[PDB]
Amino acid sequence: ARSAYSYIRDAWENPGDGQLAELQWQRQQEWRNEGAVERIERPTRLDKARSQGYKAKQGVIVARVSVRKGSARKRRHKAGRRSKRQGVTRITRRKDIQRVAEERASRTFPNLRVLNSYSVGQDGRQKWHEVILIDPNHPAIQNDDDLSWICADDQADRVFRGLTGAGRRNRGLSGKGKGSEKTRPSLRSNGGKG
Amino acid sequence: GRRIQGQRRGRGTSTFRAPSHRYKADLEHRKVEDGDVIAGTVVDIEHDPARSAPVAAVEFEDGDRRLILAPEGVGVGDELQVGVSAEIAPGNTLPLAEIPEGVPVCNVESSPGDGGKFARASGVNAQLLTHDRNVAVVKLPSGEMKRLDPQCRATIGVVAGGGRTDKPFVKAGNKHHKMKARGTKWPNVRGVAMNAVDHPFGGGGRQHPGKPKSISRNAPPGRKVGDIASKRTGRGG
Amino acid sequence: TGAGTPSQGKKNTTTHTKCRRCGEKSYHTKKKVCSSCGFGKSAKRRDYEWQSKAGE
Amino acid sequence: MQMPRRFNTYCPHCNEHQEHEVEKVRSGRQTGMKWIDRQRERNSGIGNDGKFSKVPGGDKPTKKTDLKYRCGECGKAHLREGWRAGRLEFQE
RNA sequence: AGCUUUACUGCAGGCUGUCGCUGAGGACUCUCACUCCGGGAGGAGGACACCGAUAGCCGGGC
RNA sequence: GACUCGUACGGUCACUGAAUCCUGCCCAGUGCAGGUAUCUGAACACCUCGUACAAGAGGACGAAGGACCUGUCAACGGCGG
RNA sequence: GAAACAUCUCAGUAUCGGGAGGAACAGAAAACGCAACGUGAUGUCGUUAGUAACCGCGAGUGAACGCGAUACAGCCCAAAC
Ligand SMILES: [Cl-]
Ligand SMILES: [Cl-]
Ligand SMILES: [Cl-]
Ligand SMILES: [Cl-]
Ligand SMILES: [K+]
Ligand SMILES: [Mg+2]
Ligand SMILES: [Mg+2]
Ligand SMILES: [Mg+2]
Ligand SMILES: [Mg+2]
Ligand SMILES: [Mg+2]
Ligand SMILES: [Mg+2]
Ligand SMILES: [Mg+2]
Ligand SMILES: [Mg+2]
Ligand SMILES: [Mg+2]
Ligand SMILES: [Mg+2]
Ligand SMILES: [Mg+2]
Ligand SMILES: [Mg+2]
Ligand SMILES: [Mg+2]
Ligand SMILES: [Mg+2]
Ligand SMILES: [Mg+2]
Ligand code: NA
Ligand code: NA
Ligand code: NA
Ligand code: NA
Ligand code: NA
Ligand code: NA
Ligand code: NA
Ligand code: NA
Ligand code: NA
Ligand SMILES: [Sr+2]
Ligand SMILES: [Sr+2]
Ligand SMILES: [Sr+2]
Ligand SMILES: [Sr+2]
Ligand SMILES: [Sr+2]
Ligand SMILES: [Sr+2]
Ligand SMILES: [Sr+2]
Ligand SMILES: [Sr+2]
Ligand SMILES: [Sr+2]
Ligand SMILES: [Sr+2]
Ligand SMILES: [Sr+2]
Ligand SMILES: [Sr+2]
Ligand SMILES: [Sr+2]
Ligand SMILES: [Sr+2]
Repeated sequence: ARSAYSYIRDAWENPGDGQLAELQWQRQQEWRNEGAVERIERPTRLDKARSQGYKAKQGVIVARVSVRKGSARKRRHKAGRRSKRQGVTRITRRKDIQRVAEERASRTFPNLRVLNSYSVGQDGRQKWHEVILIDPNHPAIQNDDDLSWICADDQADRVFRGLTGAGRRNRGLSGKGKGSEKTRPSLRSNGGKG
Repeated sequence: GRRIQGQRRGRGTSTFRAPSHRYKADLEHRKVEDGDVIAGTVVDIEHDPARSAPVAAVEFEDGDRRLILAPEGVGVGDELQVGVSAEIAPGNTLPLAEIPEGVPVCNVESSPGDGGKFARASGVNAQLLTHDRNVAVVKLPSGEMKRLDPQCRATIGVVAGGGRTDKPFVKAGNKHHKMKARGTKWPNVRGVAMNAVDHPFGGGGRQHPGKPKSISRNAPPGRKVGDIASKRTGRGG
Repeated sequence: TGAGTPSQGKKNTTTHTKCRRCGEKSYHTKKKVCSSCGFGKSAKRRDYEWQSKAGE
Repeated sequence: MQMPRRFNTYCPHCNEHQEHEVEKVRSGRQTGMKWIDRQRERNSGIGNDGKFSKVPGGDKPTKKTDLKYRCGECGKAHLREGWRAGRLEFQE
């Protein structure tokens, strides 16, 4: 039979209809008054969190992050530039907003490591994402067969090196065939042309 | 070119700032729960460095000592009141609704409880004209008819120091001393006396703007100079 | 007044001093920032790629 | 100059002389789906757009004749070299 | 190279329409988001404005 | 964020340059500003055609702006054969 | 550089911000498409090739599948119950 989780999932396919719509319209009022990174005791989208690796266990943390919507907040050139490089308004950053959120979260919890993240909506001027972080030093996690991998030294600051799920997609690594000529194994090894 | 003077202003550097650390007080109306049971006694009259006008030190019943925007005619010993039930005499403050039409008012609030915004300069005054349950019409010193919430507080009388403008500065030195007490860069070099690089009107073998002075509202900063969006110019016609 | 020799006479102000962190006489005692190692500005040590040729 | 609307001449299709009708070539409408159309969209961005920032050249004092010659029997037309002509009016 | 402008080409910025935020009953009412005033209660405004996106006009300010 | 512990007797943007006697005529061009029946005026949505969809072509509506009208020279300037 | 120059080129170079390791990164197909009765995670080397593709179709720019090699390794959750 359908799991209860499937119901949370189904509700979020359309965050603008049904009960969920009313919920968001209510919550966001509170969210807008919260800070940039708010640790929350329980995931707003349980199915999504569990699906991404979450576990109701010690050392597993969740935090909601809000980031402004839109293009790059860029300063206009202050020296000579050929027309092609004089733009300001239409320039957008190469990291998606969800990735910016993951980074702001990880900075707030220097000792933790980003496991994954997901969207929880947006209003006219900002977007919210909940990030799942893991304490690589807590024995409850060092002994977990499904999560202890994140304890290895080479997994340090993984979010800042694009090893996150949103990181790998944003780096054009989704495809294994056509189109990934300059993305795999890394953007840098391919001369930054991805 | 280089940023024009009006652009250097916005950065808020020392040269353009007001000597705030030398200012006395932000003359906002006192806040009262209700009732009006708030009266105080003028304890002294002082000079206000920020407005070149006299201000009054008042000691209120509940032990509060604060400077007040003084109307003309307030002297030491006088008793002032603030509140809905305040008496209707010069120097007292009460919501426009409690004020009788045809009476000169000063330090009028824009939004109820903001402490006063309009008519605060030397010798000026607003004129309360119309009353109502919805709007109190006031005539500001510029001649404009301003619709206000009857709940906006105001002080009865005209602001003290009237006629300050009647006397000429006579000499640069007098201007100098006044300017030193304001957020302003003085003296003023005409744009036409500058180089092309420093101003839209700079340059030329002789002094004259090199274009018409009436600039559009949409002109960007650095170019919006001269007669801004002038509906007309000159004295004729 | 000449900008040269005559204007050198007024130079009796102490600015750059021996730095607590790097030992160089670059700790600006007015700014409390070392121009050489960055002490007072950053926990990380001041360093730039342009301090050497690009391919080196 | 003047010119007959119809006259006998060689039809490269029938492969024999027949009465043709002369018409001035009317400009066909563009679709905006040609390769050049997509390149204009693809390549135009921030700043100058190279060739796509250029504007229409000028005019020669006189243009050459631009006509279609239609065979009155098989209906197929053919083109010919034009010749400079300030004006061209057909007779009938 | 600095400077100018009705040189060429662009880039900021301003004005304006539109989409999102955004809701209830070619002109209108409302309150619930949102904005502002108020110590607070509450008041003003209100699906506009701000902000994000885009479109047209102006644009040697660069 | 400066102006601003400021509020039109303010402060911003410009021109002229103490006093005295004065400061004529011109709004066609350029600039600014107001108005505007009509004309023109982008994108979204909408309508027609096209495409089992899409590209695309056209229409309807029409904001600021422009045309047009008006105001304005102590506004750029002009005051001749 | 294009014998000027705006797209293009120099070049995702110089330089800047953040971060890991002894190596990084990648990685067990929603692949390939010598179209097949075929191959079978991923780097890298040789080649494919200055080929396909891009480009005021100017100057210039520029892969991949495959193949020969090196080394080889395949698994764990979410959910159902
Ligand atoms: Cl991390
Ligand atoms: Cl003054
Ligand atoms: Cl012809
Ligand atoms: Cl194969
Ligand atoms: K260049
Ligand atoms: Mg590599
Ligand atoms: Mg005050
Ligand atoms: Mg000063
Ligand atoms: Mg002057
Ligand atoms: Mg000079
Ligand atoms: Mg200039
Ligand atoms: Mg002069
Ligand atoms: Mg002059
Ligand atoms: Mg030059
Ligand atoms: Mg506030
Ligand atoms: Mg220039
Ligand atoms: Mg060249
Ligand atoms: Mg050439
Ligand atoms: Mg290249
Ligand atoms: Mg291939
Ligand atoms: Na962290
Ligand atoms: Na790319
Ligand atoms: Na392209
Ligand atoms: Na020069
Ligand atoms: Na005129
Ligand atoms: Na050359
Ligand atoms: Na040159
Ligand atoms: Na090109
Ligand atoms: Na083969
Ligand atoms: Sr670290
Ligand atoms: Sr105030
Ligand atoms: Sr206040
Ligand atoms: Sr000049
Ligand atoms: Sr006149
Ligand atoms: Sr000295
Ligand atoms: Sr510091
Ligand atoms: Sr460094
Ligand atoms: Sr492109
Ligand atoms: Sr362009
Ligand atoms: Sr010609
Ligand atoms: Sr005079
Ligand atoms: Sr005029
Ligand atoms: Sr293998």
